[PDB]
Amino acid sequence: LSTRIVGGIWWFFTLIIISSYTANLAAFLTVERMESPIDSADDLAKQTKIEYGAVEDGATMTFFKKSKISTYDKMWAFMSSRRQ
Amino acid sequence: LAYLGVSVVLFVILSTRIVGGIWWFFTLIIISSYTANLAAFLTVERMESPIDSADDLAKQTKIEYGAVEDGATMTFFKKSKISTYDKMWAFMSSRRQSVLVKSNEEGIQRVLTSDYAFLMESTTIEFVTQRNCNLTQIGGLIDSKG
Amino acid sequence: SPIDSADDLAKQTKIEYGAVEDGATMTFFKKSKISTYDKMWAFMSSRRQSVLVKSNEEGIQRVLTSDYAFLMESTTIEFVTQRNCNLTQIGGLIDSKGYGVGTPMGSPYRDKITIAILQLQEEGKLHMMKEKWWRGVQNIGGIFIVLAAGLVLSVFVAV
Amino acid sequence: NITDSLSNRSLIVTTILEEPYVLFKKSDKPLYGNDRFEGYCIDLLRELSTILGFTYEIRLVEDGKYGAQDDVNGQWNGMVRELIDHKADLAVAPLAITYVREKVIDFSKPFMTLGISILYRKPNGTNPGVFSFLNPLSPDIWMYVL
Ligand SMILES: C/C(=C/C=C/[C@@H](C)C(=O)O)[C@H]1CN[C@H](C(=O)O)[C@H]1CC(=O)O
Repeated sequence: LSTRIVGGIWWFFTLIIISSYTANLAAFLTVERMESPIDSADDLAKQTKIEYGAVEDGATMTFFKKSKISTYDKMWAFMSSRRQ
Repeated sequence: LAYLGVSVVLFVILSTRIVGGIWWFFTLIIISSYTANLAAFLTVERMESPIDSADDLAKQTKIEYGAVEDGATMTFFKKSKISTYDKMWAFMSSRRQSVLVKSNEEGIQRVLTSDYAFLMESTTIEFVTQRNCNLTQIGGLIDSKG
Repeated sequence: SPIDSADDLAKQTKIEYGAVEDGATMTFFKKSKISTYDKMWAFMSSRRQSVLVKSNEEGIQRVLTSDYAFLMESTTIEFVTQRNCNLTQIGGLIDSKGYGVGTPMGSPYRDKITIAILQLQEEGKLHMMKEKWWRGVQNIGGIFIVLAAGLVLSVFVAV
Repeated sequence: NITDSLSNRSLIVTTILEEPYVLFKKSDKPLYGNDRFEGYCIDLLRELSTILGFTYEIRLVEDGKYGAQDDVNGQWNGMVRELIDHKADLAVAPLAITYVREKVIDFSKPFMTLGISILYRKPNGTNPGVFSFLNPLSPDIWMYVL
């Protein structure tokens, strides 16, 4: 009689452990899939984790400063907030 | 209640195969629904982005922020070299009578009371983090002076 | 997430909104440079003639009919929460505004707004006159239904 | 000065169809004049009658709006046009402070202080019943499983 209860709570424990592992793996895979491969700088606008910028002041500085497209203006805002 | 139903099954006991299939299927639907709820809760937890830079503070109006009035910080912010600092000064002017303080320790206790982001000097950040462990800094140096 | 301010409306652009026409703080939101309210003025100026209401009640009935968001003053919202229990207020008093009466130069009530109506405020007359105008599961159950029907079938097979 | 002529003068009240507690009183007799409306502005006009005692013409308007200027016109229409085209040269109107009403209205202390908030309906948010049978997946795969 006690062996049925032992098997029931063991199945319950293994099911909870497997479900928690599956949920953690699903959350990690969803974060990794949300972190898309970077192309055409609209991923650069979203992903602030990978820092970037131009080389220094000059043609690349003034082109992004004068840009009114608001993607490259957001680029200039990000690279001018941390320009040092 | 499901265990009460299982006890009813144990009281009343082809039919065994279908009641085992029904119980196993009901168990896996309950387990899968719990697993999807846990996966959604873990996904929305890991998708949280805590505010780190002033760019994070600019797009959010829920967390109030500010500095000590006439302490040369909003003098820098009203120059508005970057549009993020223009939004900072615009929120400071729109909430002039709301989130402005007169002392550094007055701005400290508003952070300790409610959700507040105090803009103040980075060397005194080292003092208030060496003293109190409940407070910290976010981001680096917005503007360098001496 | 459920809506807590206009920042949530900036995040959730699925549910649209509207405001009173002409100069009901659209030009104020045109002049405002808060980034969330920059997005708010940008979307409601893209929807300037598309999704907008003219009167106060026209936007109110839009929330009464459909899931409409309605940005207005606290006085009208505070009046209609007493009128209908189905309506809620989202956020707080963000934009400070003064509803007041203009005065002539040298009129006797010009300073008595600041004295005698201030004496009404000190005696509190201005707020209870406002008060006297306006007072101010599921899926698991379905799973249990299906499981109970299967249990009835299993009992009726089992005997 | 016209101070010797402005005394004992009739005062013109030009308001619009206000808040829904400020309307015509419900009676069989059309009580007009100073009894045309009952509301908080009417209570403030009773207070001004205790302050001034001048005769007040509480009457409706032909436009019914606190209009502003246009880009193609340049003239502030509505009640601002009423207060500049000599219907009442003294700017007396209950409205909110705008960017342009600081200079086109002589103005006084605002009696009412208010904010801008969001009005939304309260949702039920309840969908009870057997909806594992009513998933967003098609029931073609469900009868395939059957
Ligand atoms: C009651 C009201 C109605 C709408 C007026 C608009 C359509 C107008 O007069 O151009 C006014 C009161 N003062 C507000 C303002 O000046 O912004 C305006 C809108 C409101 O009720 O908030």
